[PDB]
Amino acid sequence: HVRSESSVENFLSRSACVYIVEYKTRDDTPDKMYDSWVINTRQVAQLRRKLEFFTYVRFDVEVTFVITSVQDDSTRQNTDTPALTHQIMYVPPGGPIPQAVDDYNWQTSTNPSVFWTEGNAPPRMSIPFMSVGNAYSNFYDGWSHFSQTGVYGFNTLNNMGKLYFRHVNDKTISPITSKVRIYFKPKHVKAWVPRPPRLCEYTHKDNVDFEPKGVTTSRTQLTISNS
Amino acid sequence: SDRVRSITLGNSTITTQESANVVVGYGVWPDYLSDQPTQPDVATCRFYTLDSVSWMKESQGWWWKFPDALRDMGLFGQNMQYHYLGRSGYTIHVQCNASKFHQGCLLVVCVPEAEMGAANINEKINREHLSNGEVANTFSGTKSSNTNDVQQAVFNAGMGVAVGNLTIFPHQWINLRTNNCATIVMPYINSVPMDNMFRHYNFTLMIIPFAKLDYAAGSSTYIPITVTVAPMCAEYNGLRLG
Amino acid sequence: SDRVRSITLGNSTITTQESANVVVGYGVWPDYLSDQPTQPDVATCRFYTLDSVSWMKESQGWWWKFPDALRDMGLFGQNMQYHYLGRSGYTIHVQCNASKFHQGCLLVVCVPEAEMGAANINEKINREHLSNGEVANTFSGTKSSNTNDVQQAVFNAGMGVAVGNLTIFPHQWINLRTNNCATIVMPYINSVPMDNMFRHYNFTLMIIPFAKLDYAAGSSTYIPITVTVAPMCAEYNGLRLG
Amino acid sequence: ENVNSLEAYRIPVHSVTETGAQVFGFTLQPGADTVMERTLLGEILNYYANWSGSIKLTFMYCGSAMATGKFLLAYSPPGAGVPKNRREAMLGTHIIWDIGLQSSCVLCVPWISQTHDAGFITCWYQTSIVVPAEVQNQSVILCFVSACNDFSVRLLRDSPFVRQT
Amino acid sequence: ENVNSLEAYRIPVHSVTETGAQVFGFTLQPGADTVMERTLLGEILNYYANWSGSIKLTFMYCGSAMATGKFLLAYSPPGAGVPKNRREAMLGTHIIWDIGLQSSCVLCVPWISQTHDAGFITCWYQTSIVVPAEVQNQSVILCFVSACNDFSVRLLRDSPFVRQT
Amino acid sequence: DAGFITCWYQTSIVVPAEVQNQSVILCFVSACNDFSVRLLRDSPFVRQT
Repeated sequence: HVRSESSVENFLSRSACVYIVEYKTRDDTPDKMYDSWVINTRQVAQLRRKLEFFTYVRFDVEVTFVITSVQDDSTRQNTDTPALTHQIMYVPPGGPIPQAVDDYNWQTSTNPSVFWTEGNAPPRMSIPFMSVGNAYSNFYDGWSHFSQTGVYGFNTLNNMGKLYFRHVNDKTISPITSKVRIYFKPKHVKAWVPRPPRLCEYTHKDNVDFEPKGVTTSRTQLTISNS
Repeated sequence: SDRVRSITLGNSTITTQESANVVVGYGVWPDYLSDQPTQPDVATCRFYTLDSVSWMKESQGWWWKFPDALRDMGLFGQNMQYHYLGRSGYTIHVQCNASKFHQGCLLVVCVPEAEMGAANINEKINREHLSNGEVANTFSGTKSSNTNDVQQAVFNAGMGVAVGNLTIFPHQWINLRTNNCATIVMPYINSVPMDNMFRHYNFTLMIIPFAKLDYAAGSSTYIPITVTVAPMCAEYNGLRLG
Repeated sequence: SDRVRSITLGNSTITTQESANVVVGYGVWPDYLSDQPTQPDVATCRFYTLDSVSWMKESQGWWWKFPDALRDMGLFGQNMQYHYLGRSGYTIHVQCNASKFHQGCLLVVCVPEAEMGAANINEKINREHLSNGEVANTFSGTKSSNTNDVQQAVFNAGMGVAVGNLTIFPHQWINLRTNNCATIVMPYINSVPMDNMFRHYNFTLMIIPFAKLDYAAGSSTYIPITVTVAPMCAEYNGLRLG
Repeated sequence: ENVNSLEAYRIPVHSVTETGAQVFGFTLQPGADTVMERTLLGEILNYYANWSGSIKLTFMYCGSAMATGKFLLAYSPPGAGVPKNRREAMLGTHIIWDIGLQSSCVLCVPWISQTHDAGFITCWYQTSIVVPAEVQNQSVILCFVSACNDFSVRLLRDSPFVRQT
Repeated sequence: ENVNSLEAYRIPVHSVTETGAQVFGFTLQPGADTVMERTLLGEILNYYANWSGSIKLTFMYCGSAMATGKFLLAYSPPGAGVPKNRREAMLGTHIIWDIGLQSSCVLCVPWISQTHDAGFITCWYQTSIVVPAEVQNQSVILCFVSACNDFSVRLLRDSPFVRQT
Repeated sequence: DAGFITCWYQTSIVVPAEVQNQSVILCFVSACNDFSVRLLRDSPFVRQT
């Protein structure tokens, strides 16, 4: 008789790896030296269901990045590379977008960045509630702009931003790939108008579409008997 | 019969029994919004009565989208077309008249932000298969497959959930054994305070027979279900300079 | 220039100079009617601006019928079509912008119950020759004779009276030497308190140049007259039961 | 094959030429049993490894207004077996629910837990369903379930129903 | 080809043989539209992804002191289309601005936002511009814009106009 | 033209077994307490022999 762990915040405010970001430090294809992530809550199926218990949600965000590096094999594993610096730039809704590792949009002012050297504690940056409306929508029964044009159930209004990742240093002499892991912990959660859990599996991350599943697991009889 | 009270809104009148179990949506009454508001005080606050529907033994259910079902209903649809932003709360009377020799049951819910699932998975839904205004869209009992259509199946209700778990939303149970009518009052629910009334559907009325209509070999094979909807505390943006 | 005050009704805005000689009709302001009234409080109380007209040297005059001139003007015409009985008072701003090198004069009256005389005596007048809604019906300078048409002549104004004696009605004089605009406020005038708004014309705006437009050999040959009308204290019958 | 339909909720009851037969029955395990597995209460209770509290059942008769009859809603406590008779279920904990004067009986089951065989709920005929002329014989019962206000949980986990692609 | 000059600001208005034509018009988007793109208010508003508030317009007539006439400054609210007539613009929200007694009309447009089609501002002839002898017919209107005191912004970003060498 | 009173079906009339389907509605009319008249005349229904 406690009911302190059935709270909304003791149910949703837990960290979870949501995406893995792979990028290198020396290539020839000029887009494998960086990677990005458009921030949403629809990639981990667990957290997607736990947020689809409710229609409107409203939370802060605390992201912790776990950054690890492993060198690719070559002729020249015998090297002395100094410690690597990574950049994690945040693009708010309405910000410019880089198109290479040497693009000017890595240098712009109103895109907050974090510079981390190898060996330290993992980085961390908080992201506030940055919607125009009062709460995010998990569900949206309508069109975004000019109905019967545009995708059904979009809700332009609830975008949170996106991240970009590159190695700050120059091109090294051996290829070293770095994979980061993103721990997305929502904070100060308030939820409204609850709704039943999903029964069917998921098919895409941008719509509610499904194949019809059953209702439960079927029995053999209707009346029970002894062992 | 049982102390019938006669409600008159505007120039329309409807009859209701004395008991009148009214379900307020989430405990909240529809009120005004406490960059200027302009309200159509009562010229749009009257009962709008839809067509009766056809409940055989094999009827599986119906749904209406608000407020898309009142786009051809006089001054409410006029104020939908002239203004740009909108806000309203609703009152829904659902009568279903039948004799004492009939048996059946109905769930009457109102589902905010009911995003429908398409029949074919990665395709697009037309608007004529989501909403229709007048006479409703009917569920199916099996897995339907039509070109650019909602996945119509009762046991998932077009949303992917169990249909028995729809009692979390504001509901009543019309049991023809005892009850005769259901009455649900619904406030305004959105993340923004006013949204465009043609693009965004606020909620979805749903009527589903759990216990099917079932009767003798000589009675009437067919009972109607009369739906009556009446907006409460509606207002729009209005055009001035100041 | 001269302390311009900027009036904003609804989502419309117009500019007016500080002096603003306003003629109230018969000393009476438009108010509500002190079997139930239903008023469209402000969603129909905004400035509705007609087209500018064409005043050459030889232009003889124009007339508009109320409220038949606002049947295609949004929510006022909507409330004309949905309701059955009607009542309103009006406010009419008539601007006529011109340079100091032009000369002329205008009478701007409002004539209650202006029953028009036909061109051919014992014939019938069509509705398209009495009223038009938008761009006005023009007087003639001579005795006109058309099939099923109003007798168009300035010196009798289509009513059989002397045109110089139309100053008994609420009028102003727009003299381009000094004045620039005229403003008339008109209450509701009928023998019954509410009449049908499609059959009965309440009054008739009339603009007549006594001193004609006259100018140099190099100036603009043509000045416009901008008419702006805005209803005040309108209400209708409304549909409920009670 | 009744699960993929709306017939999965309807419990058939009609006129029986015997009198001590059984209408339905299910093991009383909210979350382990396949009956109230995907029920909303089973869905809140699959996100926890420990839970305790009470449970309400509700049984609604969806037949005509002219029919009448009696049922025997027996509750076998945990440890006790399933009865095979109306008479063996009668000496236990039971309730006689008359159709003709109460269309809904509510049965608040006492203490049930999975880490604080939990019980059975069986339904026996007592009398047949007496029906007048020109009224159909086949009818339906529907169940309802929710918790009481004394319900606690202690340790969150991942749900056994979402499987990763 | 008028952008690379000082003619880019001058709005031509003269004597028209019709009367319901249109003088100018632009979409009401301070920062997205190419009209008030490089305006100082558009430059403060391109450094932010969210902004809301009001907006003032000002229209000044730079003709002679002898000319006179009337305009119709209509405001189409967002969602509503652009009118094609003087009469369709008249039934909306409009203001009649007399040249001969007010050389500047100020039009404080109500609530406009990009994340708190936003509107239109059109200008219609009402009457022609009446001119005496030995006074030139061609004249000019100039616009002005600034915000009101209720203007907020929420999230800084990089400006889309500076491109790195 | 003073108005209309129409009656529409909403649902069918649901009937059990051994109960007849055809039924009847009857109307009634009277005035309220706010009813006035102003000028007496002869009735249009009595015709002299």
